[PDB]
Order: sequence, then structure tokens, then C-alpha cells
Amino acid sequence: MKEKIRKKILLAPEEPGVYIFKNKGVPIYIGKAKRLSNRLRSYLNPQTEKVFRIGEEADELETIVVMNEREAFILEANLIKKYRPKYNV
Repeated sequence: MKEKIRKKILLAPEEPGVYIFKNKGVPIYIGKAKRLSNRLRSYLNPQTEKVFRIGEEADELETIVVMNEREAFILEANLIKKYRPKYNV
């Protein structure tokens, strides 16, 4: 995983949000979190091959802090529909 992405993960706030792993400007995985910190830290110790791939292929991680979990739910659904990222099912 790129050092800058590891850094971004470790600095992520304990706040609801949506996160977007990207490669060359293109989203490759979009997810949401009740706590960005907790959820993103899970990528550091990959529990599945897919989590490993997402973290290795990304050259950028964008995070969006949201007002609450209701906003995370709809923003995540909307962005997945818009971008249809490689690793989202």
C-alpha cells in the first residue's frame, strides 16, 4: 500500500463518512463507515484477498466526512451507482 494512503488511514477521524479508493483518478472501491478511522484501519490488516487488492491497487484515498449515518448511507449508494467501481459488487 502507498505510504501516503497508510498515512491518510491513520489520520482519519472517528466520524461517519464515505471513502473512495482510486487509481489514476478512477474510483475502484467506495464504502461507508460509522467511524472512518475504525473502518479504514481494517484495510491495514486485510481479512480478504479483495481487501488486499483494493489497498494495493489504489494510488489515492479520498474521504468525505458526513453529518450522520443516514447521510453516509445515501451518499455511499449514490456514489456507487454513479461510478460503478471495479471492486463494488
